[PDB]
Amino acid sequence: AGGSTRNGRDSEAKRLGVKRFGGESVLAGSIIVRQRGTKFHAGANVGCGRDHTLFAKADGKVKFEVKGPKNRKFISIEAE
Amino acid sequence: AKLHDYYKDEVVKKLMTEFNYNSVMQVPRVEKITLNMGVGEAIADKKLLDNAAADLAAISGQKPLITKARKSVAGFKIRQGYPIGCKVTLRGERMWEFFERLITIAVPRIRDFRGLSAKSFDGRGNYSMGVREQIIFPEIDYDKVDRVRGLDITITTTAKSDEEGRALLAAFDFPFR
Amino acid sequence: MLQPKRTKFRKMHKGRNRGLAQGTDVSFGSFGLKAVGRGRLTARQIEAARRAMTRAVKRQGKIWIRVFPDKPITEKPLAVRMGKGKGNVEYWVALIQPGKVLYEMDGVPEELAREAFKLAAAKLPIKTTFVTKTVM
Amino acid sequence: DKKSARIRRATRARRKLQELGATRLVVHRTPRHIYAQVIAPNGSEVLVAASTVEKAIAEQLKYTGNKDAAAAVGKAVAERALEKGIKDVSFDRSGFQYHGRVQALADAAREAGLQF
Amino acid sequence: GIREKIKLVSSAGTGHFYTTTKNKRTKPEKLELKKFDPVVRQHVIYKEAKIK
Amino acid sequence: MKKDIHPKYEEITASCSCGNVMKIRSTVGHDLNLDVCSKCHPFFTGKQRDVATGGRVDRFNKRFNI
RNA sequence: GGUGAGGUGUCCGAGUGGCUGAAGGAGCACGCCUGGAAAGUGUGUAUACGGCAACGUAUCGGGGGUUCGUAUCCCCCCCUCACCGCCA
RNA sequence: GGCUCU
RNA sequence: UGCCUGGCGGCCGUAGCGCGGUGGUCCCACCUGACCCCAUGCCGAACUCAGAAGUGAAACGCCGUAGCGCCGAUGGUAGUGUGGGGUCUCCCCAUGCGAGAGUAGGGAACUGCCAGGCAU
RNA sequence: CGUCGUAGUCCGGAUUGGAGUCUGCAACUCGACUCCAUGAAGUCGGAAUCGCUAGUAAUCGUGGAUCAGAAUGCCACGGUG
RNA sequence: UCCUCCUAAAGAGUAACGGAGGAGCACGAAGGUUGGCUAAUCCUGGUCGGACAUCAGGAGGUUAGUGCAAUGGCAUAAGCCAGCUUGACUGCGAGCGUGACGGCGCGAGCAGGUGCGAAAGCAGGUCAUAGUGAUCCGGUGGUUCUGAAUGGAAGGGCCAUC
RNA sequence: CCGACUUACCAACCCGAUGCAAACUGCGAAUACCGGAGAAUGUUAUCACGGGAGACACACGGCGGGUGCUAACGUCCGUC
Ligand SMILES: [Mg+2]
Ligand SMILES: [Mg+2]
Ligand SMILES: [Mg+2]
Ligand SMILES: [Mg+2]
Ligand SMILES: [Mg+2]
Ligand SMILES: [Mg+2]
Ligand SMILES: [Mg+2]
Ligand SMILES: [Mg+2]
Ligand SMILES: [Mg+2]
Ligand SMILES: [Mg+2]
Ligand SMILES: [Mg+2]
Ligand SMILES: [Mg+2]
Ligand SMILES: [Mg+2]
Ligand SMILES: [Mg+2]
Ligand SMILES: [Mg+2]
Ligand SMILES: [Mg+2]
Ligand SMILES: [Mg+2]
Ligand SMILES: [Mg+2]
Ligand SMILES: [Mg+2]
Ligand SMILES: [Mg+2]
Ligand SMILES: [Mg+2]
Ligand SMILES: [Mg+2]
Ligand SMILES: [Mg+2]
Ligand SMILES: [Mg+2]
Ligand SMILES: [Mg+2]
Ligand SMILES: [Mg+2]
Ligand SMILES: [Mg+2]
Ligand SMILES: [Mg+2]
Ligand SMILES: [Mg+2]
Ligand SMILES: [Mg+2]
Ligand SMILES: [Mg+2]
Ligand SMILES: [Mg+2]
Ligand SMILES: [Mg+2]
Ligand SMILES: [Mg+2]
Ligand SMILES: [Mg+2]
Ligand SMILES: [Zn+2]
Repeated sequence: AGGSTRNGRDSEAKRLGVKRFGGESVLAGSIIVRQRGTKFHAGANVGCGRDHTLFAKADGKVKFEVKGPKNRKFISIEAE
Repeated sequence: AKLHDYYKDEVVKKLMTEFNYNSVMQVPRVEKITLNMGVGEAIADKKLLDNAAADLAAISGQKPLITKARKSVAGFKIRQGYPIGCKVTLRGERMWEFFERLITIAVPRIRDFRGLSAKSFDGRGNYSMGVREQIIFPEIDYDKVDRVRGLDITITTTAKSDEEGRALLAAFDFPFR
Repeated sequence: MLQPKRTKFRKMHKGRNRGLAQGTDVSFGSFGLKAVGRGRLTARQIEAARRAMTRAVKRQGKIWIRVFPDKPITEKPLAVRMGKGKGNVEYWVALIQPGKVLYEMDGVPEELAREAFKLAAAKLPIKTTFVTKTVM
Repeated sequence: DKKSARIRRATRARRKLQELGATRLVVHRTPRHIYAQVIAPNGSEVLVAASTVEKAIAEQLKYTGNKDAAAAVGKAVAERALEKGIKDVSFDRSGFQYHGRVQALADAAREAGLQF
Repeated sequence: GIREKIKLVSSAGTGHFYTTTKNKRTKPEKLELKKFDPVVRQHVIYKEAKIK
Repeated sequence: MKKDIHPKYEEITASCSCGNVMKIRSTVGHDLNLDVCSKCHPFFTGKQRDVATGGRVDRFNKRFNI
């Protein structure tokens, strides 16, 4: 008999990711992306939350797009 | 601006000749003079720093900017933010008037003056020298002080090379050697 | 015995050894010992085959070793139940795919390199072959 | 250098008005002249424009790069904007200080009828 | 947990209070902030008092 | 420049032993009497004299005659 | 096998991040008394350093490390001290 | 007061 | 309509670097001065103001240039969904998808709105 | 009589550089002295320890022997006391 | 118990006495806003000054920084200076996310009143993700809501809070 | 003190070539998943509410893996 360990810990899964995909009609206030950083960025009719959460300010379809000189990823809401 | 007039009338014609510049804007010119006093011993007391800035304010009629540590080192017993030195930037007429009082008064008041070095031009025309003792300036009273400070002078000019600044200072009769 | 000086981590997963190799052609030297089989070698097997070809060439020529054992291998001790943490790092291996050039050699004739690499392959668990520098 | 730091100094408010959808007044300042232009919310085309480089404005002036020229420019661009029916804009200082010729321009445009 | 807790009493005569924390070692001077008082519907100076 | 923080910077006269009268702006206030100026400094004659190696053979031949 | 504590100049002994290259003491060297010694009494004291030898290198068990910085903090190696190594 | 050996 | 320049964009390296060359009527830039607006934890350096003597030196713009950066096929290879098989730590067959890297090669951006200048 | 006026000083004179004199065949190792400059330590000395009872101690100069030259040593002499 | 990465099989989620690290706070400014700024390291020269303080130029281009672990972000800076300040507001909240549930989270916008800014606007704590404990019982302030014949009161309720 | 040289004795940076990575990524699939449109098929196979449960000891096999010795009719996950 003998031994021990030191690597037993881990945290809970925060359920991040993309909640609504492209071409997918949403309501105002609908969470599109939950994320840690700004892996994506807020485009037209899309707000950025306190935790870099991307929510829809209006109603319509989700548009993923890459803009800017740095090729950053923007999310926009088309009208509907 | 006496030397500024002497530059504009005789030095520019001199250097345009001795370098064969196409344009007159291609000529060197002096831009600023920086007067540092690194006081690493003021962590003992502020008054050593506080009185050295008072001495350097008499030399150049500006209030000096008291500098601090960029980072923390333990070999010098300093933390990032301690006031550790003082600087003065001199431009314009006060630059020229200090450079006049320098090469006319203070350099002869150097103990055992025998010339400067022409190997102090930092590869890109900008000249830097260091004096051992502030009493060579007549601004400082000999009786009023107790402690021999020291400072260093850094002449930042627009000369690209090292020789264009060497000819520029030689045009100002700068005592190299 | 070859071994990494520093490591970012002390232990590693067992992984797999599937796929083809990349170090196929004789890059540096003239003759090569190419692995045909699949498996994992060790620092002992590498250093023993290096000694066997250094002695077989009488320090004539130049010998490259293309592989390096960087994977730590754990074992649990005797009379230890299967739980209670991962075992201790015991030795170091290099994963070998088919096609990997293991050793290279020049400055010697071909027949001497053949008998040297044969004495080396007799120290290796995997099946090898002899290759030469191909133009293109 | 100075041009680039001016652009960095301006490129936050330009993107902010870009997402606000704001019809935007762009000021540009030189030592000799001062420029103004009203830009559509797409940011790719203009509506009205005024400057001290125009003859109709410069011939009425002493120096093109003083405060009186800047007020004459903000007056001309405001009277042209209200002529074209553009009334509410948002002022882009374009990386300059809201001071001096820029402030005198915006005070002229406020006085002439624009709303910012 | 050296950062103790206090309350910010309205100076408008009402007993309304905000609750908050402070480091009493490093900030010995009293905290005074101008906060909204929902009873009077005005911004009123609140002052530090004891949490009791 | 700022208004109050700087010391007084006033034009005074500095005269020298060679009679080099020079008016400079300074923080001294009163007039200045010098000892050596750049005009009268022995940089152009004295520093030429001040090497003074001297000969060992010349001292030897100087001290006597054969 | 595992647990807990720990490794300091000749020795003992302080010291658990900021003159602690280290107290203090004993010891060692020098001196002084003694006919000589001891015991005394006073005075000093780590190791390689070299720039001229001023003061940085270094070393708290060895190796690694981080914090601006470690004798103290942490990590591996060991070495040693106390406990457990039971039931069948 | 106490103070060893040679 | 042509040329040049400035401003605001689109696009985000085939668009960037480098190297050489080139521009001053206008524009721009540097530049002159600062009692003033305003400013410097000192400094008219910057910011700002009042200006226009000078210069295109720098910067910027333009032209050229394959030292790079970048882009980049075709074919093959790796992988893999399903079904099947073997000598089953790993592979193969039918079928479908099909990279990355590399090669040939491309390549010294294109374009919109407004204003001004010189020509027409 | 004047001077310094409590300081490492107009104290102290070491050390060192340069220029010299003399003795002596000959002053490098290895002499004494002079001149100019240089201006250390040292601000009355731990434990411990020495001498001295009157012209004594203390202090001040002088001479001689030895010796070409070469003493702060030695042996003598007087002064103040 | 909680956080971060891998394992985790390119949506989410996913276990082991699997591999590695952290948390049980801090801040009345280290928050808000307005204005401005842009590193690390190295090279050369330079009084004391030295490997290493401070100063000037150049290379470099974020290899730095983020109050703390890691990951993801960060130049429009979320990083760094200064001015003014208290939005570290109260009542609400369309609509979604996430959990068996208790619960947790994001949130434009509305009403009042406020701060900065010329203004557009921004602000309902901090770059985000750890910094925590249900109910009961009891305490404190406020509030006529209730008040065992009635008027009060005790006590209770509601709000805030320990 | 200055160094004299030479000797390569090692070697930084940089350059070229070559490998390796679950906690590396200037690239990047197949599948899977989410959403939309459209046929054919399927005894609504879907969702909501309500009545009643049982069950929460799984096993092997294929594939992708952790651990173990790519040992176990071993163990722990995903999927069938
Ligand atoms: Mg028993
Ligand atoms: Mg005995
Ligand atoms: Mg006896
Ligand atoms: Mg200017
Ligand atoms: Mg040019
Ligand atoms: Mg292909
Ligand atoms: Mg490809
Ligand atoms: Mg190109
Ligand atoms: Mg080009
Ligand atoms: Mg006298
Ligand atoms: Mg003397
Ligand atoms: Mg002394
Ligand atoms: Mg004394
Ligand atoms: Mg004699
Ligand atoms: Mg006598
Ligand atoms: Mg996943
Ligand atoms: Mg998956
Ligand atoms: Mg912060
Ligand atoms: Mg800002
Ligand atoms: Mg340096
Ligand atoms: Mg944070
Ligand atoms: Mg209970
Ligand atoms: Mg009642
Ligand atoms: Mg009652
Ligand atoms: Mg991977
Ligand atoms: Mg049912
Ligand atoms: Mg159960
Ligand atoms: Mg179960
Ligand atoms: Mg199961
Ligand atoms: Mg399996
Ligand atoms: Mg098994
Ligand atoms: Mg099983
Ligand atoms: Mg298994
Ligand atoms: Mg199970
Ligand atoms: Mg299975
Ligand atoms: Zn003179």
